[PDB]
Amino acid sequence: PRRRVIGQRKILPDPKFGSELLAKFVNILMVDGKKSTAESIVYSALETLAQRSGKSELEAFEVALENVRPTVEVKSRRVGGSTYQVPVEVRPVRRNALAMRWIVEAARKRGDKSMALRLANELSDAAENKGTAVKKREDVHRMAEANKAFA
Amino acid sequence: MKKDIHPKYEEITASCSCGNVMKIRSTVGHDLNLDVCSKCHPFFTGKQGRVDRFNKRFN
Amino acid sequence: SATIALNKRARHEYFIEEEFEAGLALQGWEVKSLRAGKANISDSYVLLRDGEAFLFGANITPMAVASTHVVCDPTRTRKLLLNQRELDSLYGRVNREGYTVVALSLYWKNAWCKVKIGVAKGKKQHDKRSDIKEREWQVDKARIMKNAHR
Amino acid sequence: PRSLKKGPFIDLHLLKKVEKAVESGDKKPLRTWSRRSTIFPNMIGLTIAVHNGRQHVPVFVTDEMVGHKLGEFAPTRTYRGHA
Amino acid sequence: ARIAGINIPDHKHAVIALTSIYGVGKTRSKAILAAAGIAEDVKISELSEGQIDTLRDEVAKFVVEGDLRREISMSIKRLMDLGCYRGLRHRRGLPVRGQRTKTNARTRKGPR
RNA sequence: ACGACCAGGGCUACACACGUGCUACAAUGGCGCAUACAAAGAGAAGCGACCUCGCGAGAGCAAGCGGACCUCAUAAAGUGCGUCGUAGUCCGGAUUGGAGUCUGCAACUCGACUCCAUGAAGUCGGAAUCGCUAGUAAUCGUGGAUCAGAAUGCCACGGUGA
RNA sequence: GGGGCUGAUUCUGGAUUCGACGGGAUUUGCGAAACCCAAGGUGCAUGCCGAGGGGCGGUUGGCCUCGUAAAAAGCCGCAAAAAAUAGUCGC
Ligand SMILES: [Mg+2]
Ligand SMILES: [Mg+2]
Ligand SMILES: [Mg+2]
Ligand SMILES: [Mg+2]
Ligand SMILES: [Mg+2]
Ligand SMILES: [Mg+2]
Ligand SMILES: [Mg+2]
Ligand SMILES: [Mg+2]
Ligand SMILES: [Mg+2]
Ligand SMILES: [Mg+2]
Ligand SMILES: [Mg+2]
Ligand SMILES: [Mg+2]
Ligand SMILES: [Mg+2]
Ligand SMILES: [Mg+2]
Ligand SMILES: [Mg+2]
Ligand SMILES: [Mg+2]
Ligand SMILES: [Zn+2]
Repeated sequence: PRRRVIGQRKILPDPKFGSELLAKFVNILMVDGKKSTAESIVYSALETLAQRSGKSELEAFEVALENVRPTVEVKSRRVGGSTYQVPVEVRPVRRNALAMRWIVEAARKRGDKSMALRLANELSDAAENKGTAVKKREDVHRMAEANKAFA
Repeated sequence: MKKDIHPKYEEITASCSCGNVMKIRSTVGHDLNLDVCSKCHPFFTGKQGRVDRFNKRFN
Repeated sequence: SATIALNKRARHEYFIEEEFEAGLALQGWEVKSLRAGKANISDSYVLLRDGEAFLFGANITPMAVASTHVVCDPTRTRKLLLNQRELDSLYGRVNREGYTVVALSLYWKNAWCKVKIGVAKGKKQHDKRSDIKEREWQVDKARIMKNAHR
Repeated sequence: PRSLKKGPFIDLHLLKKVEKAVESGDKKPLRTWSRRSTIFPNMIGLTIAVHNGRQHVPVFVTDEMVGHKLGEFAPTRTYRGHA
Repeated sequence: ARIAGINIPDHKHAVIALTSIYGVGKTRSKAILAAAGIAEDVKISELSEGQIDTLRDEVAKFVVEGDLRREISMSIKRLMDLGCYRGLRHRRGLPVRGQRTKTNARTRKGPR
């Protein structure tokens, strides 16, 4: 803001693994303030991915979230007044903070008989750098390579 | 008739719910199960206030 | 052998919000005016009346092939028209405040004469500031090309 | 509607003249201002002229009208049509 | 399952598989098929043909698919007789359930 | 008589537009029935613990607290596993249909409220885009107000909660 | 004054302004002016004599009513100027 810059409150973990990432992940996986069966959807995706790609959760989930990370990414500041979409850096907080959101923007598009059933495949996709979150990453890196000269 | 351009025309059965069954010549092959026959045609056979309900429903 | 007419001196004057593409009904002796390119859409604003829209004031001039004698009038309350599901709601839009709806262009598409329709706002107006944002954008981008490059 | 165990509501002296109408069976159109009741079972086919604000509207009762009221028969919504 | 011939997507429960059948739905059919012997949560799966057809008179003792459409057709015909408030609002083009028509009546009045 | 009284009607009008908002377009889920869990107030020309007829709206005659005592009243979203299991559909509930209850001199205009049947658009919305920095926003009720009767409103309180 | 050219981008050819408007056709329902009979309902009844009407007047020569003779109706003129937002602006 302007007057008092604030630092965030600290992190309280989630039950099964105690993970400070996944506790903040159940909140983006939370709609209407309900953690209850939202974390059942989380552990449903954690049942499916940590059996369809091998290793135990607390490391094996991180492969796709490593791969969908940005290096440089765009925003607008009116460097002209047109849509000169300015590319810019990113703090490592915001790296993961929008990297998880690029998973949930793909979670809002899948089509099984249950949304807990829906998320069986996106992290095993983006581990191999396929899917739709890597299409989002490819879009933002395409725009990054496009507007590179604007510095 | 001409010998060529007219379809196969045989007699099939036709039963109805009026007791009057008839089997005549048509084009399909299976029993044309009838709806209503000409005697059970409701011409002289079908068409041949609630004050009391007001006292019925309460008083 | 006439091209598309216009009444361009309205668009940077009023507010245009939502647009509709009418038809007409030409009333007896005065069509080749449009065929030749003689027109006057000066201050043509559709007074909604009787559920039956009219153009008034517009001086479509008589021709000279049709003898100028038993011709109709230059100005006439000419009965405009337009489809019911497009007409039958705009009364609630237009019948509130100092609004009229104007004519825009007596063009012709589909080999057929037309008139455009768009809801307007007012004239009792400091009509400055979006004629000011143009010179507070052009000069601003020149100034910031100067700043970013230079 | 009303709860059905009541026994519906008409005027006292106009019920007396309904009983006069069953007693008579006469065929006179009387100027009448009652609207807050039902077309009863035992008031079959006698004509009067009911209030509708300013004019007076004739109504003919029907023995198929023992569920409704006698207040829809007077439109006081001033409606000639739209335009 | 099968009542009055009008066939249906078969693998539902009968109590809501007869909802194309105009006349039986989410509460009444729970007793209607229970009179036959199948409850309101079981589908057509492993249900025998006789256990299907023990209902062709139990529904026929009530209002059936070909019955209710004609019932409300003839009932709106009878109620359209006189010319009351429900003799002009059912014909001018308005709702009759008694609501504000100066805004939001377009279910009866017309898709805007 | 620009005064005052009386019976009804109308402010709720209708092809419109302008707002303020609520259940929707579904699978965290409406669906199954008991279940893991509280605050806040309000009540005697009223609130109401009963039993039973009431599985339907209500109740007949009636037992208690002027209220840390009798109440409104057991929270729903939390959980056992399964159905319509991606369908304009068992979504989603509106226009209707008869059937019943209430309070009320009198529920048609002009009331909620109920039985059962019914199923129109709607499939995350172009532009004007508005609100919010932690118990905040979203989301679930519970009670007071005027009031015979009734609030998707306004008034407050409680769970989860980025 | 005679003579030529121009009379809808069809110019020997066939309008689709999908464009609410005037006239016609089809689908539709219950009132008698869209239609008809006296049985299903029912009493002091119909009409010709004669007579009368909203601070005030008129019309179908007639709409409510009346029995040896007189009191009450739907719409029109005198009048609520029944312009509601008024045309594009300032005074
Ligand atoms: Mg049904
Ligand atoms: Mg049901
Ligand atoms: Mg009064
Ligand atoms: Mg009001
Ligand atoms: Mg407000
Ligand atoms: Mg109370
Ligand atoms: Mg009981
Ligand atoms: Mg539950
Ligand atoms: Mg399930
Ligand atoms: Mg539903
Ligand atoms: Mg029902
Ligand atoms: Mg729909
Ligand atoms: Mg959908
Ligand atoms: Mg602040
Ligand atoms: Mg009151
Ligand atoms: Mg109250
Ligand atoms: Zn027959």
